[PDB]
Amino acid sequence: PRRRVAAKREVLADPKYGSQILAKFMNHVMESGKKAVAERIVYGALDKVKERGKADPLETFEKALDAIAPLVEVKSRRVGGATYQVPVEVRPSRRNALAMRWLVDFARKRGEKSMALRLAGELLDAAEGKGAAVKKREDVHRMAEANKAFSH
Amino acid sequence: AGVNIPDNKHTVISLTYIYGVGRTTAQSICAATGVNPAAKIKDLSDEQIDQLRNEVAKITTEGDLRREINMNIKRLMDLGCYRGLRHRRGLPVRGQRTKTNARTRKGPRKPIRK
Amino acid sequence: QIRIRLKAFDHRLIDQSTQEIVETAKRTGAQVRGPIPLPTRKERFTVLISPHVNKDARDQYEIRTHKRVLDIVQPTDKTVDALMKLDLAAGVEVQISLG
Amino acid sequence: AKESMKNRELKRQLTVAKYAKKRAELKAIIANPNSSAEERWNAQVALQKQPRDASASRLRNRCRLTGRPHGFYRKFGLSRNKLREAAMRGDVPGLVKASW
Amino acid sequence: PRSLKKGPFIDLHLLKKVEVAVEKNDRKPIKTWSRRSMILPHMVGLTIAVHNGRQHVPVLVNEDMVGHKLGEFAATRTYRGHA
Amino acid sequence: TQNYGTGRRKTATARVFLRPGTGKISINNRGLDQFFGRETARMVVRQPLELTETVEKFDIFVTVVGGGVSGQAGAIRHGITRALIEYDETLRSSLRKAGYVTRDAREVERKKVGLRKARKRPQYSKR
RNA sequence: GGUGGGCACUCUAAGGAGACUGCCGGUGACAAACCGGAGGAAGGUGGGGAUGACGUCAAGUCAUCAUGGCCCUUACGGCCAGGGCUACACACGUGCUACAAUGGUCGGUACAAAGGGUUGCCAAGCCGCGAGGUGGAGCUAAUCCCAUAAAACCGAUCGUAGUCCGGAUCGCAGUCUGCAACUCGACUGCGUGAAGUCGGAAUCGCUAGUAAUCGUGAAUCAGAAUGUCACGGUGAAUACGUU
Ligand SMILES: [Mg+2]
Ligand SMILES: [Mg+2]
Ligand SMILES: [Mg+2]
Ligand SMILES: [Mg+2]
Ligand SMILES: [Mg+2]
Ligand SMILES: [Mg+2]
Ligand SMILES: [Mg+2]
Ligand SMILES: [Mg+2]
Ligand SMILES: [Mg+2]
Ligand SMILES: [Mg+2]
Ligand SMILES: [Mg+2]
Ligand SMILES: [Mg+2]
Ligand SMILES: [Mg+2]
Ligand SMILES: [Mg+2]
Ligand SMILES: [Mg+2]
Repeated sequence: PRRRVAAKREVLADPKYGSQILAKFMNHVMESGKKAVAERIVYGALDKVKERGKADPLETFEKALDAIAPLVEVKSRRVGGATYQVPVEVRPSRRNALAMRWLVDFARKRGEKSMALRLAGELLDAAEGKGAAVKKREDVHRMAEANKAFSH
Repeated sequence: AGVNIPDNKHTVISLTYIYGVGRTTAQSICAATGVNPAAKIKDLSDEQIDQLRNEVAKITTEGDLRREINMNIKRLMDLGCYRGLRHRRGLPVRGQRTKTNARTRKGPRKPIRK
Repeated sequence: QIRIRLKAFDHRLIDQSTQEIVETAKRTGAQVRGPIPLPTRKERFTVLISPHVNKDARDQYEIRTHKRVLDIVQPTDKTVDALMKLDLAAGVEVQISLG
Repeated sequence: AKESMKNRELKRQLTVAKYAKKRAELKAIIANPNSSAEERWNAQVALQKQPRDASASRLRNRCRLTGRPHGFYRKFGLSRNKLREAAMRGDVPGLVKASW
Repeated sequence: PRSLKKGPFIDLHLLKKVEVAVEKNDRKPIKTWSRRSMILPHMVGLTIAVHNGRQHVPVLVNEDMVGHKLGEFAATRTYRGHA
Repeated sequence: TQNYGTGRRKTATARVFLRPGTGKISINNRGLDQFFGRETARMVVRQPLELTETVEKFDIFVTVVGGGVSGQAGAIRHGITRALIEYDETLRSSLRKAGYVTRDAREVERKKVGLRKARKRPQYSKR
């Protein structure tokens, strides 16, 4: 806004993992106020993650999150005849939000049985750089570095 | 087996494919002759498909149902009542809107001229 | 033993009536179980203000009814009836029970 | 709000109040659990013999000041745009503008 | 449909006319306005001219149109077609 | 003995009593698990107990009424914090930094005339 | 809480206290003010509502009412019965229900606010799969009735199919109100089961208890709400900035 008066809220209460980031992830997967359904979905996905193998499910979670947050972002700007696209570094807070939004949106459209299974598959595949989200990140990165001329 | 009935499905839902039995009718059928509704038809010995036949032959099925429905519709059509006239022209007969919104009895929009 | 129910459309005069009944009862030597404010009834209306088509232009009104309860213990003098012209004066509906 | 409209609604109210009880027992006879079919038929024909414009369902209450069929409030007797006039002057006891 | 507490609904004057019209058999139509009246089983084979809003249409009553009402055989709107 | 707190949250209220005990917990005369079934309501109702690390020492008797399950849990937390404050009134800071003593004033915004919801509007076609 | 009883508590409803840049640091023309901090339930007009300046659009209303002038007075006045305002090759505006697996069915269970009822609400018992019918208790109501909140949680099943999705349409049989449900009512049972696989150019709402979603009540009212006006439950994402 113009006034620059927005103040950020503090509601962050991970119940049984005590991990600050998973509460925000569950807020992202929540639809229409149904906290419990999203709660169950995320916990089921993490159970699948912990039973596929020996990796700590939470640790796999932040490893995927690190391997999916973009470093630079492209911003459009019309210069009087053409709309160019400058690169700019992404703020530390925006990285995780973009990562979660992309991860959830791409897990939405996979096509397995239940949403928890979709999320688990996305976390397993993106934990090494093979998911749709990771290639979207690569597309954004190459698009940003192909416009390095403006940058500043 | 059935009369071209679907298989690999629960008995009640499978029965509902008969054109004359719905959900509640199928429940009554399965309740009258002791059979588990949660049982697939492919797992039933014929010793009970036979009594399913006997029970289902009690009501109506396919050809005769259509026969009597068309009898009733033709009666309405030939009498000349308001219901019959409205039913001849393919227009809603319970008294719904026809200024707009009556495309379930007219299909596509059919624009003026071409 | 007698119980009094008091009803009014505003709080000032119902408070005045409760105060005067209570003080008369205290003077006449009787005992009073404290006044009880029953929950008020609020009925609301939403009325169009234009003579013709302006739907979003409405105006809202309300009527509140205030209710109080008194009751007395150990009565020997009955002049609360004797104030029939004064315990209720202008706009107070008074109901007497166990007369 | 023609004067004829008010006159004929007054006529309807008078004539509906005129009988106001024969209809009651006639309905009781028709809807009685055990009353025999013949009593049912006699009650039906007697009740249909009564004038048509004598039933409470034909009464459309109007503003007692202007006779406006619409915007009627039964708590008061007034229509939509006489109630506001009365309430602004403070005539109506208890009515105030509220926000909550 | 009307409840089964009172089987039919028939107007007094129309019922009286129908019951008169059986002493001498069907010869002339009965002119009426009561579209609300249901046809009785024992007035079959007689012709009734029911109001339409502009004139009276004649209807010859047969056994198959018993449970209906007179107004069901008099359309009050024309609609000869947009094209 | 004992201590009494009054908590309030989202049209819900809670009366809480703290006595010496062994963490029995009873809400409306039934167990905590039977009341809040598998959610973070247990976490929110217990938070001040472990933050003050007195979960095991207090016996709690609660009567809650009004609102929904989350609002009731917030009421229990508020009442527990107030009673804990009045018991050993030196740790007001400890709860204050956690924001438990503060009472949340958010309420359901009323419907407005001409609008669908408190803030939503019809679609506004301009032609 | 059923009783004796209690005036502790919640609650109800009258009167008060409280929040004032009040105190501290820094900037500032040692001004107005601004950025932070402590205390506090609340901090910077705390949240919301009512409140609409001079005038604008010869804006809307002569059909709510009132009214200048004009017009009809065997009709442009009044009474009645049927019909119409519900038409239907089409086009547009505002909504509702869905296209499903964060879901559909069956069973087990928990928690609201607000409001209406004596030309009224209408219980318990009994009779019907059901809408409902008989019955008459209680209440001129913080007392009795409307009146079971739903989503949420637990268990079982369905396993991606135009389907245990979706419910339109039509056939048969009923209930209720009403003098009277044909034109043209609302509901109930049985059967049928359409379009619909997330929607072109384009376009709208929303900044916190908000959007999203779930249910409840009232006015009008014999009967007739997916509309209107109110009430709670669960409960987000985002704002670097003014190119
Ligand atoms: Mg006049
Ligand atoms: Mg009416
Ligand atoms: Mg509110
Ligand atoms: Mg548009
Ligand atoms: Mg502070
Ligand atoms: Mg501060
Ligand atoms: Mg002001
Ligand atoms: Mg204004
Ligand atoms: Mg003009
Ligand atoms: Mg005009
Ligand atoms: Mg007429
Ligand atoms: Mg119209
Ligand atoms: Mg279904
Ligand atoms: Mg704003
Ligand atoms: Mg709401």
